[PDB]
Amino acid sequence: MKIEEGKLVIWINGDKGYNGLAEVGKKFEKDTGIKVTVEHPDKLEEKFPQVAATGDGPDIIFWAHDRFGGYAQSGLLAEITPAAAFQDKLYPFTWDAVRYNGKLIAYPIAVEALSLIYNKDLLPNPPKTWEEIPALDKELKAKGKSALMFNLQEPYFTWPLIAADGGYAFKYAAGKYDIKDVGVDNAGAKAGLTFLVDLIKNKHMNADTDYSIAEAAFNKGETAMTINGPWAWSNIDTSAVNYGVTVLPTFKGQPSKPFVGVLSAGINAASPNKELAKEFLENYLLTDEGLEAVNKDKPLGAVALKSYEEELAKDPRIAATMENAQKGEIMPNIPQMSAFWYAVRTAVINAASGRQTVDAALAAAQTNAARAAAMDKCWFTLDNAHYPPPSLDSMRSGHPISPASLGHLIPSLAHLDQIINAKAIEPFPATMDIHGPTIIEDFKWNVGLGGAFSRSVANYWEFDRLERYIMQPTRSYVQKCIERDEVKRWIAKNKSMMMMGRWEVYMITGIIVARGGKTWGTSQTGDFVWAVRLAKITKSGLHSDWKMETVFGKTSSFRGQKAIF
Ligand SMILES: OC[C@H]1O[C@H](O[C@H]2[C@H](O)[C@@H](O)[C@@H](O)O[C@@H]2CO)[C@H](O)[C@@H](O)[C@@H]1O
Repeated sequence: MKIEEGKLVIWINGDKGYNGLAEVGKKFEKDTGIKVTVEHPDKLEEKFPQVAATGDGPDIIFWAHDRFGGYAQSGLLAEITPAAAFQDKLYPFTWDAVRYNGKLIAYPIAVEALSLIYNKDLLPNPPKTWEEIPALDKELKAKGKSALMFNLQEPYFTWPLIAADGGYAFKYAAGKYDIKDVGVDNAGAKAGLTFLVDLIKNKHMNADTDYSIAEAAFNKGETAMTINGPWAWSNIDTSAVNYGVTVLPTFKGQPSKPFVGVLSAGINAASPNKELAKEFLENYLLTDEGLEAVNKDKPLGAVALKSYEEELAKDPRIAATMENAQKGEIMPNIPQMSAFWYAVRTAVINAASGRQTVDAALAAAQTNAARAAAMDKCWFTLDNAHYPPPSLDSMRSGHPISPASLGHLIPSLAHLDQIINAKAIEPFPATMDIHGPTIIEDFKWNVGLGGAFSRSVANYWEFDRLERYIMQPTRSYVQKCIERDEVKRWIAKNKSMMMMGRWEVYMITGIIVARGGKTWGTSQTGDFVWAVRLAKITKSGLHSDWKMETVFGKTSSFRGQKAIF
């Protein structure tokens, strides 16, 4: 489904209640006429940043909150603006889970955590410790069953055992997550992963077990236990298994520490239906009846809406979910969490199969997570210049004064003195929002932009803040830009035959303003555009429609500047 004004496209993982969500979308369509298309594509948490950059993703994306901070860093999420009356309807804990740089960047839906699900008929008294599971599996293999089966392919399900005796992702200190203090290869994490590998080495579990294998085995009554969240309860209801939901087993006397996720709905920063999305999420989904329809499809856990949460609070399965959640930790939403998960996923798979030892798997995972890096760089400093920032009022004016303002078309970064569309910027359509000012760095005079800024600005200490203004050009907006007389005449100045039917232009699609308040004076202490983001618009020939992409890494020219961040 293609995103378009007048419709809503929603992405939600295939294990959630997407049919119940679609029913809420049908009611929204009945009242308003706005069609709501719900989809559950594979690997949506990885597809979203790619398709959202191209402006061809969903209007609303559902996922656990850990991914949304990385989306917010890239500016892919619209800041949600709920009234105080609506914020009072949701628990403050859930609002805190969807906060990035102080701003709310998603609507919290429900708190979810892993629990131990056991067959009350096969196992009337579940084991309280991980250590007693081998002996239990031996007795259950004698009766034609197995003790425990759960998804060994995703680190989300193995992590509670890994973190039980001291494993952790990123240490929280000084009010921040220290991305250089990873606890993936410490003694606690080694003991946890070793116990898991020993369970496989002793044939108590198979390292190839995934989500489908474990769900089918438990719902058929072939294994006495599994580990899963509330979304899986309804499938067990359909089966003939009298099941229970209780605490995860302890390890070395310590409780298993599941990573607590908060299912959240973010709004695409490039969506042209932000008001429709806000209306659907606030007035239809985040209601007793919208959440009821979703929860009846696939249970959500402890929902964020206080009214429906109080209604479901008597459910003992929710109480077990809350107990495991209290014994665990909330997931960080820092952008490095994606690298953390990939590293731990590789480590568990390589240790469970025997490809690597536990020490070698976790050591490589520690390095890859702390070396998250790979932050594809698209920001170029404006060297040998001090361009004052454009006022937010003038950015939509069609003729901003500063050369470094959004919408300006330049031959190259080295030719910011040659604005092609100077004072003739094609009007931004009402769908193209300018996202900003976004505080990306609070200066208080390694990690952060302080090093790049201090190395680039002689009077760096005289500025306290960096503010980002981002826009995303649409195909139709660029088509109107390249059809204006200023661009047509600039293209027509070509004299070469090798460039006939060929062109390239750069559009300023992002600015980062330094806010304050060799010998330099008062002019250098004033605000200025420190960095810019560019989109390269190119037509390669007659039979090729023009393409556009954000300039990453470096620019292609003589003295091609390198992207600092
Ligand atoms: O396994 C790594 C994975 O863990 C979490 O994803 C969970 C998700 O939160 C649950 O709702 C459920 O769908 O299981 C998933 C694991 O398969 C993280 O949210 C995710 O970012 C991470 O990749």
